[PDB]
Amino acid sequence: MATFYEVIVRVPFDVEEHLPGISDSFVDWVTGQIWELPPESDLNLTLVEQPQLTVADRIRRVFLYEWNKFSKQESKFFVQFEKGSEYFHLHTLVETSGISSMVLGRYVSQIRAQLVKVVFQGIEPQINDWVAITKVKKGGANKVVDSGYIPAYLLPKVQPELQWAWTNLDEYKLAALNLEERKRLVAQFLAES
Amino acid sequence: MATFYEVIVRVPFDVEEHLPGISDSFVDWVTGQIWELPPESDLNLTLVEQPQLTVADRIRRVFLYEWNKFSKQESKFFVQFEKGSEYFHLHTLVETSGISSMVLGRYVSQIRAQLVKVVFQGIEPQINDWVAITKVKKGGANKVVDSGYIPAYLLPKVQPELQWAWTNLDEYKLAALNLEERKRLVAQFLAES
Amino acid sequence: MATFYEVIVRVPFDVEEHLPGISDSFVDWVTGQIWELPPESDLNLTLVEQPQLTVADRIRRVFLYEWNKFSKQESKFFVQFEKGSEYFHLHTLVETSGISSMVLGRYVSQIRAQLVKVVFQGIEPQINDWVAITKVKKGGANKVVDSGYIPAYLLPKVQPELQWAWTNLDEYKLAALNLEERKRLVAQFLAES
Amino acid sequence: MATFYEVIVRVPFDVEEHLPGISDSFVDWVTGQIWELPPESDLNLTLVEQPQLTVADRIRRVFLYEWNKFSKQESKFFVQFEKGSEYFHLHTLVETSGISSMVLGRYVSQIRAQLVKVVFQGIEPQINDWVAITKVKKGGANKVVDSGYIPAYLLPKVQPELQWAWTNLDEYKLAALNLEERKRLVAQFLAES
Amino acid sequence: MATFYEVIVRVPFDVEEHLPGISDSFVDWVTGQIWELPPESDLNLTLVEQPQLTVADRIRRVFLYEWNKFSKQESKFFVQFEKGSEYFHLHTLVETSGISSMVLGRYVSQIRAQLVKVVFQGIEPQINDWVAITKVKKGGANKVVDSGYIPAYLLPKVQPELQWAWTNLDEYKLAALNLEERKRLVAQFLAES
DNA sequence: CGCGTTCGCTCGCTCGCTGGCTCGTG
DNA sequence: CACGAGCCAGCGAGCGAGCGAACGCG
Repeated sequence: MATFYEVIVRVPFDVEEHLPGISDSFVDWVTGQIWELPPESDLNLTLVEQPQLTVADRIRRVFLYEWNKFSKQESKFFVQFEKGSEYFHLHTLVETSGISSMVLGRYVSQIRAQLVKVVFQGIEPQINDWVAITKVKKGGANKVVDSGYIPAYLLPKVQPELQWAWTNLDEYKLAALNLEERKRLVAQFLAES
Repeated sequence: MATFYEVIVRVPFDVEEHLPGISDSFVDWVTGQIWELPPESDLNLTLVEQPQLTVADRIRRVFLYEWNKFSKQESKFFVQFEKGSEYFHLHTLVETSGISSMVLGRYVSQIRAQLVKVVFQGIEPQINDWVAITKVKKGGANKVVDSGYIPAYLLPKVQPELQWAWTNLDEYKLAALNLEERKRLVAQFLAES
Repeated sequence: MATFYEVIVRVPFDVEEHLPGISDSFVDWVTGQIWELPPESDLNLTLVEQPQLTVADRIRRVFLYEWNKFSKQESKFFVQFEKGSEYFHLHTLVETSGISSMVLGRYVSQIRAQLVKVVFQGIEPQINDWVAITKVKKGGANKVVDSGYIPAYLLPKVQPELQWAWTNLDEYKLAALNLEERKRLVAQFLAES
Repeated sequence: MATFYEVIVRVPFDVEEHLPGISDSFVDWVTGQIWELPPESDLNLTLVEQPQLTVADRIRRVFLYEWNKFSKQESKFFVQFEKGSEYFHLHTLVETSGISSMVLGRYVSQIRAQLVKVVFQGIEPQINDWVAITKVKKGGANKVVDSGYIPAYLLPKVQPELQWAWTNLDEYKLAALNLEERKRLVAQFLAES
Repeated sequence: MATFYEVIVRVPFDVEEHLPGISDSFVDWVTGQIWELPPESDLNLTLVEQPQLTVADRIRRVFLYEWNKFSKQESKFFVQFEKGSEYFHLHTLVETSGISSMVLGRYVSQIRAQLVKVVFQGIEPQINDWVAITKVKKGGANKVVDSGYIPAYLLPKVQPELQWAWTNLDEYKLAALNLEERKRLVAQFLAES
């Protein structure tokens, strides 16, 4: 069946405070990117911090891209951009197929190095553990959950906490940016158990 | 010989008054469960609050199940559902075999938490001490009685006070739901003493 | 709100009687450190055992530093160096934020070991429980108090019992080394309750 | 001031009648121990049951030893070995300093258990209440007297009722084994009141 | 002094029940091995399940051998093959000398993996916990007893419960397969304590 | 005395740490 | 290749609810 690893990445929303030394082309880029809610959505765009989302998106892209290089395939995934009490963080779920838990982290450290070079122009974000692999516990091994995790902990999130979502997993392509669709699946899930 | 611990559980009846926040699936469940008196019984089914019994049963089940997980065995028992002045409460008698009096609670309480998650969908019953271990007194030890306790204090009970009973203890499998069989053993007991 | 843990450290005053084997560089260090009362103070510097205070401070510094490594933040605190019938002892109050009662102990332990290697050049102080966490009672939970604990039990102290104080908590920055400012807050406290 | 607790222990003087099961090494030990009266004494060593005294001494040693483990200090004391109408019994007076009135029991109970293991080789003396804490009354609270209690009730005792005594309390170190010294202080006491 | 760890191993004495998939060469091996009681023995060989003992021995050998690889020495030991109500199980005691309680399990496991490959030709015995280490208590450290444990709990055993014994520990080389030598040391032990 | 309140001791559960493998990269 | 970062099962001090004798006032 489908099993996934979870890698949480914090979004360094502030230029100088998080990325001291970054050029302007960066600050202009994050700005010169306007987000638009697709037809089937129903989210309040006013509650979607666009500047951050623009960064989180790039992150996600490079991540998945660089990841598929290892998995040697089109890894089914489900990214959810969240905004919490501390800071923004991308909840990413990729399918294990192709990456043995014994070597996941040797690869994430390859992607992390890449995010920096591409997204942040070789600048190390001054954020503590901005790319952490979800373990079963401290010193435990890579967690690994099944599809069920999405509607169980990810879907129930609602703005402003919820910001955006992505996913090539058909079963949730609509639940991505639609609080209604979600509420449905989220209910269904709590039922069949 | 056979020794038993006694754990009294108050069975909640008013979904709102006792379990505020509970969904509907629960209220529908307790309802969609009809009780029928087995052939050898002789009780007035009209005096058996089925809605509560439905809950008391589930409690009983999960309690025993979770309990055998500790006793590492098929613990002999005898549960009696009673209805009193204050509220309904399951008189449970499990054999000590395997549970030291010093660590009774830690396990008992491990169960309580379970009942909540399973039976009441993570909702803490607003009832004072709905799961109390019977103490020989104040600051006393966990009271532990022998088989004789059943016919001595449990069997004598008659409707409406008595609502139902369970037991894998052959010696009383018929006295469970039969006021006649009970009156017999109850008398016998009073005799051989 | 702000909640704090309390870690009492007995400061080993007598070099040879408490730290047998310690070099001279240590004894010289504690001596070559002259303390001076800040302008806003009003303490009798004559009653402030500088040699011990020099050590208590080092202790304090390392403690806090190492502590923030755990809390992953600038933990609000309030340390008060006291001198009693038995021996000097730093009353430390750090905010719980970050350290779950369960693990508090394995954290202070690492610190303790750190204090030895850094402050006492790996020499184990021959003092009974020189670093002890406050419990709400033998076998009880790690006592966690709120800001109020400070003016309630710490501020009322006056020389010679009081020796010094530290704190990044603005509300008491002046009460630290000012018996007058103290008496003020100490009074206000006893009133508003 | 100096306050004391009183624990009366019944020294098992009949190897078989009181300690059934004890080995021989014990009976040989008590025998191979000859008592001698120190220079300042004046007691008739002929009236001093050596065999019992040998056990009473061991008892007293272990008692005080184990006790100091609790009081965390050198507890001032005054043990008097007496011989009554029923049996020999050590009158022990230790200073409360360190042992609250709500826990004296649990601490003595531990000592008792220790005396058995060390002194009597895990053999429970068949003597009713051989280790009783002196109370104010039956059902009362743990009694506690001051230094005055020694010359008031303990010193007056004279052979054969008086067998021996001990005490790290200077004021009575001579009155211990000297009927003369005692009679003096005993006199002085009755006067200054 | 001599301290030992205790590793209990069951004995998968069933080709079709415990080792499904095993070849015949194995079943023929355990059979083509006839045990004989040494001269100094006195055991009833009729009560010695030879087929199991043949496996238990191989287990023991590989174990010890592999173990000395870690200990970097000739580890003093004492293995006792026992037959219980559930199944056969080798009581093994190896001297800690060289294996820090921290890596015990990590090593034993390497041994377990070796037993499988060598003794059972890569077939995982379908027995629950067939190679368990004994700990003081849950959450406690690995149990480490001294020489005395042998006569204290191991020697008393008598057929059919006792099946055999090994040991390079001179002091018990004879008590190994002699119920008489055992009874002596077993007695002596109970005395000198 | 009976009976309710202390409060030292018990002992399963938690969760960061140890330290021998594993396996891709330079 | 060997390293050496990432891995993680095994570990066990620390914890804190519970338990129950000891106690001692009404």
